[PDB]
Amino acid sequence: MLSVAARSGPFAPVLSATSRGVAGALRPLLQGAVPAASEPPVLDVKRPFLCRESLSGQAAARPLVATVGLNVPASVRF
Amino acid sequence: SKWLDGFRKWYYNAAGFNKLGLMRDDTLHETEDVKEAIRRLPEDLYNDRMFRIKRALDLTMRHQILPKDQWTKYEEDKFYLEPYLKEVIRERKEREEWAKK
Amino acid sequence: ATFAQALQSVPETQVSILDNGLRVASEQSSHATCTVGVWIDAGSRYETEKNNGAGYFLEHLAFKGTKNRPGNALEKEVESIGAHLNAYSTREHTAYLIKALSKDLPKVVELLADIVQNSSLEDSQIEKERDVILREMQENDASMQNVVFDYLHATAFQGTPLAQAVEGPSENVRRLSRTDLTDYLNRHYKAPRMVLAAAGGVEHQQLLDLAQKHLSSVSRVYEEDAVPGLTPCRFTGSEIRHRDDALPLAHVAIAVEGPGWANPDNVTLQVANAIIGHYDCTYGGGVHLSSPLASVAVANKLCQSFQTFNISYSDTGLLGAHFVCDAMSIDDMVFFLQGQWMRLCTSATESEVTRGKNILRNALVSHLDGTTPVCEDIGRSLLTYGRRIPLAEWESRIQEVDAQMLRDICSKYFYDQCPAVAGYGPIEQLPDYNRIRSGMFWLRF
Amino acid sequence: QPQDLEFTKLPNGLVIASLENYAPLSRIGLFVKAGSRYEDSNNLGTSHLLRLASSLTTKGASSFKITRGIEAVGGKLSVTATRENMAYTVEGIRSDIEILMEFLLNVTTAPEFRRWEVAALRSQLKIDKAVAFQNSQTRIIENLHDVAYKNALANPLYCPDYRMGKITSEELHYFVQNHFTSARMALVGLGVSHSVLKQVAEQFLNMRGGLGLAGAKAKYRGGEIREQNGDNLVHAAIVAESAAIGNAEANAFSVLQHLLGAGPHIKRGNNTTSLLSQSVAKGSHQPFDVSAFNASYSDSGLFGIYTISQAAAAGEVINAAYNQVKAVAQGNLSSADVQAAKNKLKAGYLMSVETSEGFLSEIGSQALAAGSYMPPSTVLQQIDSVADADVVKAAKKFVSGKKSMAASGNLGHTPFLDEL
Repeated sequence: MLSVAARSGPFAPVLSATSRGVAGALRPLLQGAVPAASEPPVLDVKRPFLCRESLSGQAAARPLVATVGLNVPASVRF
Repeated sequence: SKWLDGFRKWYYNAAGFNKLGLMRDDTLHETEDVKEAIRRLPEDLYNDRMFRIKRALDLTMRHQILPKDQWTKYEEDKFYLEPYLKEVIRERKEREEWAKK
Repeated sequence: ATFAQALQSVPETQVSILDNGLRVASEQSSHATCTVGVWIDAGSRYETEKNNGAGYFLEHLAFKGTKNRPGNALEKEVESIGAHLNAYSTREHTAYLIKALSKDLPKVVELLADIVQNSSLEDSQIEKERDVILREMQENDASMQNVVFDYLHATAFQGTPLAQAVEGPSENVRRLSRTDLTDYLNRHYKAPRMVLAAAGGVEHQQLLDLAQKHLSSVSRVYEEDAVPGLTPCRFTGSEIRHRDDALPLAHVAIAVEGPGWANPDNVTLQVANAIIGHYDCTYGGGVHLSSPLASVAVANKLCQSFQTFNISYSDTGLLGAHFVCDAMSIDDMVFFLQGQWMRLCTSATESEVTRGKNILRNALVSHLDGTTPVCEDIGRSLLTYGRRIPLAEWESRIQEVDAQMLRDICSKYFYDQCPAVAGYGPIEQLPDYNRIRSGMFWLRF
Repeated sequence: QPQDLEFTKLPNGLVIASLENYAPLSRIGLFVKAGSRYEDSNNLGTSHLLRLASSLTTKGASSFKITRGIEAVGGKLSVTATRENMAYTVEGIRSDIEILMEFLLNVTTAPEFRRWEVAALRSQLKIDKAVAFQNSQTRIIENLHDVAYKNALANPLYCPDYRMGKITSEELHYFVQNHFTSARMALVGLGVSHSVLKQVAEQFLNMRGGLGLAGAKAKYRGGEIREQNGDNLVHAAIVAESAAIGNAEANAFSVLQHLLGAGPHIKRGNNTTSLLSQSVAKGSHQPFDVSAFNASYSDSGLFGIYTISQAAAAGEVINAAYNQVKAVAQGNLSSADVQAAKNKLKAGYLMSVETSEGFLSEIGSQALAAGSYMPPSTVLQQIDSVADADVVKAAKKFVSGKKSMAASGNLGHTPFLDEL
């Protein structure tokens, strides 16, 4: 009984992932289709921290403050 | 007056959009303010409005009208788009006032 | 209890001169803290393409050790008194700031005098800060806005010392030695080019006594009468386009020549910049924003953000707008921004000018709320105007600003002027320079 | 009265604080105990959509009128939201501060909350969360609260992606009518008359109920989560339970945080007096940034260590930081370093109060929490009254307490909680 299907009855296709690289003669039930998933917004990339001097101060030390405004940019305070 | 209500009912019958199952707000022409009001409509009222317009277009295609019992009446012709349209008109008037000032 | 009465109730600054010409200025407030800074009139404007990174090296090396307190003794003293320390340098200025309590003013001014007078430049520290500077320039390369402002400065002031950046080129960073840094200190850190500015809970008599005690030995004279000299920088109309299509967004900065620090048209031009406005995608105004450029940007979903800038140097400057957008909205954003600029040029409206004047008054006063922006403004004012322009004078100039002279100044500086264009990223839809010029003149006016 | 802060409490629980500093611009702030902490699992993100719905059509002023009038005045409308409380602030010239108070109270007391406006606003909600999660510290501390609390503080400060598109006008109205009441509000003002503030308070704020909903006491859970996202740098926060606002234990925790290192006092500095920076730099040669994280609230606190390190050296950095804190708990500290930490804390508090915006935030937070204004002299007096044995006790409490760990990056070498 040394197999995932022989040990887990209803959990066989959950513990196991089957992909047919070449489609077979018989199709299975529940073909499945993605419902046109949306995209995260295209947004600016932050600068990296390649040196310790610029890295210093980036560690959070205070709780979050979220600031929004009518005509001021939204700020995140750590 | 009392004569105004009966004559308004006669005009409502003579207009003929009740014979195709419409409403007054269904029939009024879709300007930009009307587009904003329809966008501001809730989901159910929007769905019945679009079904009523589609059934109206089908009946006009057949050159037919609904039966007399299935005609909408002057008493039950609800004014659903009126507060949304009034609010859109008020917002546009405020914007025009600010542009004038 | 009106605006002018409150601005008159703002306490005036006190300015004195030491025996060597070092300016000592202070603004006294009721705050229990203070900000004391030293401003040096030096930078890339004075650097001569051979020691272009010397000021930035000295910014790095100013706090890594001195003669009296070598190594980390300076850091130990600063963190023992609890002061927060900062330093920065723009193309015309170099500033060293210390924010501390009001009772630690003698220690703060002694530390500042030791930093700006007796800085020790050990060669191992030079090598370590050289590697640190190289890595931080790599970070700034991986940044996005600083790249396009450096490109704008280069293409606007090519052939002049204003084109070269504050950090300097990489081979120059690898090439400088201690002799160049000592020459920069002995040439540009002269006594009459420094303003010692204090803001907060400080007494001007105490500050002047401490400045006479410490900063009275600066050696304002030159070595072999090697006096430097300011020269005008030639602005040019040009474009630089660094196309790199793998980047997600495009940065475009379009500017024209500014009026300078001492030109009184700066107030009107700042009002016009308030008319054009600034917008960021995280705003709450929406389509009902009063700025028409921001309103059309929200309505057509064009740009991620835009801002307007007026950077001023000695009889020159860059005045314009910088926006980040996607690759399919650059031409629309250029068209709308230029259309708003020419609407300001041709048909200026009194109500919108009043709106911009109110915005600008709020901008200056809300900026000057705070001891370290007060000290920063004192340093910039005494280095640029030779005096601190008071809030009452700023309000008087703003009241003098109306729609007619806004129209005249905008037509003088914007209309039919060759601009400097810097683009970085997916800038294929960024229009041609001839199209930008054709946007710079109108056929209906 | 430029000498003193006028302070009063209405019979309905509202608090009015005023100051005549004769400033060219006056600031009006309504601080309401209606943060993200007052939501259960059914209305998550309501506080975030409220924070972004502070510029909508209201019963007395339209959204167009609010935006155009505020920017015609030139003033600033800002919302500052924490987990505990929200703050609505208008800044502007004192000649237009009556119009500013009218707009502020109209948008914070009687919001219409139309369906089409919030339906158009939820896209801005998504964009705002993306911009906020640009930097890794926001995500780390949101995850840290999520694994540190079972409820009432583990609610995220930003709306979850599943709740995006499902927050409704009736949910917003329910949240406002249950948490935006008079007993959970404080109307503070710099540069305005106390009498004028009293009139606007009695004209706009007499139609709110009372104490409202209580909360859920923010029970602790502990635990950890690790988010492998392939960043070049590993961010790891390890915290434990601490004191709440209003405790000498919390003051000891703040002194301990500034002893262990709460940030750099020098640009491009070595952080010489920072114990954790010294301990990590003693055995590392890579870019790092280690500090002490302190976050106290109305009922519970979180004290711990925050490390940003390389992927390979993350275990060494975290272990060095934890060993430094354990040495502090054992008692390896000097009174001179405690005095330096107290000086750092006093200076940080004074420059926080220095800015008029920070001063307004401080007095409003004091009015919400304690109901009375504590002078900065008294704050510095109690900071000086913090002893070093209390710092040792706080460090021992953090060492012996159950841990909450949020890690992210390339976690091939980041140790687990049982490996510490």
